[PDB]
Amino acid sequence: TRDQNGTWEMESNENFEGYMKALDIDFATRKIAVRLTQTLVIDQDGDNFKWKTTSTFRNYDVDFTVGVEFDEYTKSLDNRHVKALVTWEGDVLVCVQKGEKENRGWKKWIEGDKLYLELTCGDQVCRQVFKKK
Amino acid sequence: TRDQNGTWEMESNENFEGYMKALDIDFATRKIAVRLTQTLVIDQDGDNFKWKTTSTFRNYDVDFTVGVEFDEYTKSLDNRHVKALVTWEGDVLVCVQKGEKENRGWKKWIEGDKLYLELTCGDQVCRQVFKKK
Repeated sequence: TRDQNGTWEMESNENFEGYMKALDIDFATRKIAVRLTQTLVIDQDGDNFKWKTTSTFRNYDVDFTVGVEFDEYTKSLDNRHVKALVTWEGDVLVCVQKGEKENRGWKKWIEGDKLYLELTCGDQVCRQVFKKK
Repeated sequence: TRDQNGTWEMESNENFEGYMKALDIDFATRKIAVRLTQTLVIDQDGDNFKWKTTSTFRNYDVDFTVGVEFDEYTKSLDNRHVKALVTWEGDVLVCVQKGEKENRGWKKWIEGDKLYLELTCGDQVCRQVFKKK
């Protein structure tokens, strides 16, 4: 069949590394790229193709219980070992990440259909907002 | 509410760059990371949290018609300008990507519920397989 319509989920990817090196794609970005899974969404009508690609990366699972300190290795970020404590302040879930970096942590809470997350390291603050699907 | 169960899709991400630099995450990987969208899937039962994170990147749309050569800029790969021609060989969709790199192209076809894709540059071959969702 010539019909390639649909949603296609990558299951295998062999020698992506050598193909990328042959294209002179720099080392640091090859290192990340070979970790990705791709999903392809093909819209085919006759000899007209349109298709969208999305590269995805599954980060680490983190599970914990509020009030019980745990060890965390922040792979896929800076890869340091921190001692994380998670508590409630009212509605606000607060985590202190004891380790080399001072003032390292985050705060998480709901307002409406929005989830707010502020991540802090040193003097630096990163603010993220998510919508509920 | 303390109930943070659900699927949450990132809509905003501010000063991710400075937070990452404060964590001494190297330049090349910050450059990619600030392009990602995150989806969080939270499973909360009482004071027990489990959550999965997935970082995604939307690649470029490519649309073309078989038999009509077109210009392609391969952003999010090597960012070169190629002249791409797409033809059918039997069931097999064949693309030749005329440009600086010799023997640059790919071949795409269906066998079963699998989509096969081979990408070639120079002497190097990359083979990918997708399953139909």
